[PDB]
Amino acid sequence: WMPAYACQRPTPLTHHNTGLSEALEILAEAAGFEGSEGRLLTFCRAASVLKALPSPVTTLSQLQGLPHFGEHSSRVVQELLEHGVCEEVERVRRSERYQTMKLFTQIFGVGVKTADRWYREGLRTLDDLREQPQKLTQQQKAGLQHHQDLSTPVLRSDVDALQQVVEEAVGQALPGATVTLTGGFRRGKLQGHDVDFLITHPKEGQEAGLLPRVMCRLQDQGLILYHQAFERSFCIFRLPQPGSWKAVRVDLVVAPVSQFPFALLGWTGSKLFQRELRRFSRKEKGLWLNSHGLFDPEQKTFFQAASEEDIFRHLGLEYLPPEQRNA
DNA sequence: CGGCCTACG
DNA sequence: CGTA
DNA sequence: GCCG
Ligand SMILES: [Ca+2]
Ligand SMILES: [Ca+2]
Ligand code: NA
Repeated sequence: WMPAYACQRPTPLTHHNTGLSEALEILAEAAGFEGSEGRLLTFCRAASVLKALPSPVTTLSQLQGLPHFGEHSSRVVQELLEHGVCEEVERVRRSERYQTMKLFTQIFGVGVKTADRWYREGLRTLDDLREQPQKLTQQQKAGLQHHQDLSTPVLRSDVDALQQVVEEAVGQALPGATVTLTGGFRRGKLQGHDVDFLITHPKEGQEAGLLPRVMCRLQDQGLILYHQAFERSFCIFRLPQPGSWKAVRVDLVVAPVSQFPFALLGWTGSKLFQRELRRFSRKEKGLWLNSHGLFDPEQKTFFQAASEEDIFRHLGLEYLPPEQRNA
């Protein structure tokens, strides 16, 4: 019954199997740290399947037939049901390698490959990295400098204040341009690690050159701690707070209005939902999906979409609102 | 056996 | 590589 | 790790 792709089923923000899904997601993260994206994907998919179930899993029987559950994922759930812990998960959680790779990869500018090299070189703490600034890109230096603030969850009050200052800079740069909140907050999350905004203009072509003008205006008002023709900017903002300020990660994306439904769909996520949707598009429908469009490679044409709904329909999928894309 | 999302900075 |  |  349960469809195999995450884009074929609603996944709400609040679900009934958090304990099991979190354990599988530890194994997925660990698989990524060891360089097996395939195992990561399977463990992520299996966790997502549990998020889409209508009720708590209490019996191994209830896993029968579910997609992406084989011997390994089923054994993990079995142990959790019988004993409340899975030895493999606990061994991973308590391992120095897992703990350090999680610490390093959570830095803005550091991924698995970089963290692994630092691990192999003996480094273990943020202080170790600060001790060796020559080994850091400018992006990594900013990530490390603002790490404490960037580890603090971004809340809705932060989003509203940020949207206001982004709208003001955007309006100064180009009358009639619009700002749309995307990412997890658009899916209904109450917190996030960053805020995502999608910027366009109703007249095709007027948005050319917009993002540099927006960034200059934000930087002139003292709002930019880090950034850097371009159409995406992964920034750190200096967000005013009562009597002070805190650093907040902000992503800005500019798209022409012809691409806006594709950009909105891509940037609203979740990350697993969108990878699954792009996989479905290519493997099941023979069409190539990205944040710019949906391409038929045999006719060499792009699908004209006015809404996210149009895209789902052209893929033969029942429409899912953003709050049901929490795969 | 091999595939596993995508492309910009 | 990083965004992730 | 799971699946086409
Ligand atoms: Ca986000
Ligand atoms: Ca983001
Ligand atoms: Na990172």
